Amino acid sequence: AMKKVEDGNILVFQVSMKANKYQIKKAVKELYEVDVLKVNTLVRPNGTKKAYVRLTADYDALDIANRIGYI
Amino acid sequence: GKGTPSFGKRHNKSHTLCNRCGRRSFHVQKKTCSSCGYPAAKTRSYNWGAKAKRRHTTGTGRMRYLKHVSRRFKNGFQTGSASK
Amino acid sequence: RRTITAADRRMVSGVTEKQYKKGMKKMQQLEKNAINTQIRREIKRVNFQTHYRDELLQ
Amino acid sequence: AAQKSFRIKQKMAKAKKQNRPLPQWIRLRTNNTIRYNAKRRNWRRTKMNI
Amino acid sequence: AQRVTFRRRNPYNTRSNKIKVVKTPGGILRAQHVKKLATRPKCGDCGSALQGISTLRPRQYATVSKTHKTVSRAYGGSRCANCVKERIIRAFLIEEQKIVKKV
RNA sequence: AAACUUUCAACAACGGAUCUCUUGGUUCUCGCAUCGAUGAAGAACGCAGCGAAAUGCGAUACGUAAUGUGAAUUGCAGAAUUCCGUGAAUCAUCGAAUCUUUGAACGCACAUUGCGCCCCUUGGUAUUCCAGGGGGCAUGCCUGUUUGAGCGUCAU
RNA sequence: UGUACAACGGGGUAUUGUAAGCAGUAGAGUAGCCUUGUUGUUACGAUCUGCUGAGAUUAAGCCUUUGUUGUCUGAUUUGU
RNA sequence: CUAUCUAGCGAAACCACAGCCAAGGGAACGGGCUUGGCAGAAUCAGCGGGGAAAGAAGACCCUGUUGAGCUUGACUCUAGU
RNA sequence: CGUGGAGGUCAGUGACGAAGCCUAGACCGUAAGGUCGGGUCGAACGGCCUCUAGUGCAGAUCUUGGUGGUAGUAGCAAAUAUUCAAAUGAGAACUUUGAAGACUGAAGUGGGGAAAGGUUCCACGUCAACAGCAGUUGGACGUGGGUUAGUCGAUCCUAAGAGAUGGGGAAGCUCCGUUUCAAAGGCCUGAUUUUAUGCAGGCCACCAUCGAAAGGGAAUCCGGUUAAGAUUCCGGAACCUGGAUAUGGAUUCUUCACGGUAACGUAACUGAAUGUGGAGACGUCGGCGCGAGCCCUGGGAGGAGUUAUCUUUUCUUCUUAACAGCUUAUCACCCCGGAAUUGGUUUAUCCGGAGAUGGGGUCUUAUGGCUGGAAGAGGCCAGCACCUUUGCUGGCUCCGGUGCGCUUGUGACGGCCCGUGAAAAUCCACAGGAAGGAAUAGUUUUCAUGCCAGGUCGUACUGAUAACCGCAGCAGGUCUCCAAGGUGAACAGCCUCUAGUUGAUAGAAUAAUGUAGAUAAGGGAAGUCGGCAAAAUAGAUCCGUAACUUCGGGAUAAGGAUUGGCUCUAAGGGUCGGGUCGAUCAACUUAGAACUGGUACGGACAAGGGGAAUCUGACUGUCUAAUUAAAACAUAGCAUUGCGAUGGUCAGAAAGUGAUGUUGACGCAAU
RNA sequence: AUAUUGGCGAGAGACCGAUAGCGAACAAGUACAGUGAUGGAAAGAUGAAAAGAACUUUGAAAAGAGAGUGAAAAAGUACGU
Ligand SMILES: [Zn+2]
Ligand SMILES: [Zn+2]
Repeated sequence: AMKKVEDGNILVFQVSMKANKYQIKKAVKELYEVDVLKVNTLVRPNGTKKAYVRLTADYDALDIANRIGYI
Repeated sequence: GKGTPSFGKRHNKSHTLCNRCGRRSFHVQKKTCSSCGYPAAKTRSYNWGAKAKRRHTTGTGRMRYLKHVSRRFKNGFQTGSASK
Repeated sequence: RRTITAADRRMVSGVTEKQYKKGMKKMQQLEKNAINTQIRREIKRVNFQTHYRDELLQ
Repeated sequence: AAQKSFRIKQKMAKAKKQNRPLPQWIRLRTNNTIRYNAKRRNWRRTKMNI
Repeated sequence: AQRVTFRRRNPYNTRSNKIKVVKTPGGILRAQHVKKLATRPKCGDCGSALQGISTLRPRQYATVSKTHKTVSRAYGGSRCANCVKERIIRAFLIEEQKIVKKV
């Protein structure tokens, strides 16, 4: 996932199974003050959810994930 | 062959999971579970299945609410603030 | 850009590596003992066929 | 199968997270009778009938 | 790169899961999935086909213009030209015979 | 003659009897009457700093609040004198709350994490479109309110 | 440490059936030349002829050798 | 290819104790008893006389005051019509 | 005599060792049994008088548990087959790499998938157990990573069918029935904002719902990328739906286009209730035509291989997506015209005064061509550098041909039927003419362009001689797609290329008896119940073929001959000048003649034995899954019986209930 | 007044004492089988205290032999006798 971060402009999250690609969009628009453009979700076989968000250019995912604290 | 071959043609279920007991008993050509008629309101139970009436009856599970009533009766079904 | 492994996770929670090994070995052994017992205690009435046809009359 | 439901997948996920050994620190407790995990399951031996 | 596969999960050769091989820019064969052909619109009277009317599939008729679906006449798009001729002669001749019978 | 076979003893093995034990049963007796549409019993899923279970519990998730007790939990790590105190604790007590998805199961359906409708609200140029949040929509029956029907029927 | 033994090689005997390669003025007949020919001549052309009873194989449970090369003290047990 | 010998791996059926014969008698056909003949460790491959060889509380026959499937103008009743 | 427990008692024994257990050590007792010593061991146990029982085992094809002899034995033997060196490691017949040899041989040991399984996928570490030998290996063990969708599917529709409501039955759990004997319902203008309705202003009489990851269906392609994912991601290029909305263009001041004889056309060009029509929407076989992909093949630009000799040689790359614009056809249709000396016409016999032939045109756009996409991508080759990142540079990526070829798609036709070969959602159009509208103005959102959004769940992997089921890592069983070359009629068999595997416990030896496969002198069914088994015959071409017959067959009847290789001849087609002969392209088929050989030649593979008669069943077909495939069953055909619906036959516990019956005696039912 | 093999809380037994007694003294209606209805187990004890064998040495490693803990390894998690 940390490859898709720095290669793309992507973040990869674990999200609540009840969420629907719209709540996710607004959550990232709110908490981290960015502007996504594309979400791709899936369910992992541990019964959790995974969310590949793609951030617009003019937002760098490395600059964001360093601000968070997982690089 | 009525055996070792004809066990090979066994790849489509006549049963799947009931939403009320959670076991593979829901006949699907007809839509009735064989251990608790699910669409039916009553749970399947017969007094010749006295073992089955232990595997499903009260005390088997959590008893989320019913575990507390003997505690509540003893105190008289009181209410309000605990104390000082 | 990595710090963590299961080994460093189980170091704090008691067992170190040699004790993980010495625990796994006996764990496996006690898992195998019961298998030897189950085979012994089933071997009699596993071959007990309800409707064996006995293809022999003449 | 591949074209599966979600109930099924959710149960399979549970069965996955159940398919681990016993954590070794369990065995060091003060009054312990648990030596191994006896509810263990693998696709070769026992099929889970869901 | 011969000996293609399907590209969807219907391995059974119905009318929906037909294929056509194509040689791509990679120089390999690949199976592209066609969709079912389009039958011509027929006439309401004589039951023959219509001349001037595109042969699409039904919900594809919503995306195209009015000219691809009609023709500049009275029963255009729904009836044959000669059926109209037979529909006009009849109407004139009847209504004139009744006049002939009135006076 | 030795090997071999047999018998007995010692020691060692296989195996788990006997002896001793026992937070378990079984039976008798005494007392009490306490499930649920204010959503039961039961089920599915999930929850711990490191747990697969059993026990507990529900997105406030081996638990919160309150009351009493008055310094532990302890497998490890972590906390630490808040320890002459509104305060430790997998403590006890329990009268306040939470209580996922379900289930008589209640919007319709359910081999689907499927499809709707009403009200309030927010955003997107938006009474109509899309999305988010909150609250409702089952059936039978009763008492009552409201509206309406029937040359059944009265007076005018 | 020898008329020793073996691995090879050689010779005999035997079986098969006349090798690859080369040559040919053989070779139905077709295509090229020029005299138009009792083989006129050149190219292909299964095949045929000569070298060629050749070549191949030959003890693995054949015979022979007097050539080449090499080998020849490891272990155990046994007493009137 | 096996069988056979070897390295490794490695079950089962069956089993009163067991395992040389002849005649005798005997539950009337003995591996054991009685009288005789005889008799020498340990054994390998085969074999198919024998062990009234193993498999299966005979299936045929009979008895049972045990049943069942089926038939009929058997006895007693019955749905329906 | 003895055992488990109870009441009394010995002020009983005992951690200085109770109970228990071993003891070819001792004593007593007829005996059941009791006592003692030794060793072991570690916490409770006894004698006596009495009470009380779940009280004493050699057995029960006894119950449970455990262990033996046989036995280091039977035996680990189908699936053509393994070998050398090295690396790793404690250790290699079995791991990895390389070299060799070989197999599947495109109806596969390949590449994907449906059910099903459930993380078996991938990596790192690892060998106690599993892999019936081994193991450093692994579908095992341990830890972890991993499945990205507006376009694929589910979701939506309905089929056979299931199933509530209202109602009716039933003691009742529940049953009938599915629009029925129900007051079964929303939707739009005025009323212009009170939007509650006065009217409106009328619209069938509908009326649940579930049900197909293979039917119906709104919309997607290329390249690249990962340890493991991808029509999902990256890049580029597109489309559909639902909404908003603004300009351009079109049309209009005589409000809702214009042309064309016509079939019809165009960038567009109001059209409500209602009604109608179409698409959705359909069998199967046969041959003919057209296309795509593949196969075959020529020239050229590059690379590799062989080369003692020959080979302008053998192999190999030379590609072009969805989408979009222009054009493109069999059928069908329009205009002019008016046919027998009847013509046109297909492989196939239909078509024409209901207007053929002919001349000129219209449409459908499967499909094909050109261009955009798209060469910038991908591929082939050469060249320069580097563990930075793995890059950079240059060049070529072209023009053709052929066919009873293969698969497949599709069209126009034909045959077959006492068989005539799903529905619904959904979309569109038409008739009708409601209502409405204008001048910088209004309609245009079916013209072009522009703006926004497109949710939820599945998505890894196998799909089987190791991932499913069969007690298992079983020679069994389980749906389907793609499909190369040669031989040859052939997807047969045999060999091979791409791709994949080279796995199945091994070594040595070669006795009997066996399993499987072959041969056999002379005779030739004497064997045997019996020609069981095996053999012989076997393909193609030519000749020749009986009785009997339902006249269709019998029939490959029987019975004969030929078959190779090489050199040749001939006929069979299309182009272009000659036929009111010529150069040229491109064919695989047929016939014939010579020559030739150890008389061989369907040379391996493949591949019918034949005939005369009887019994029986007409035929094809069906059954006893796992002892009987048959003369039995069925069958068409023949006949009989009941029944005219208030009905025949059948059902149901009953019902305002049901099958035949979406029926009606050329029918249904029963024999 | 009577009933009460169920539920909640209490007290007891001339009862069973881990093949017994509830099917279950333990993570038992568990694992597991079967399409499904349903069927349905096994399995208790180291020692007072883990002091659970530091260290040495052979071994590829398991493990071994010495040492050591302990009252006792004739208690070494395969552990009461
Ligand atoms: Zn159920
Ligand atoms: Zn018409």
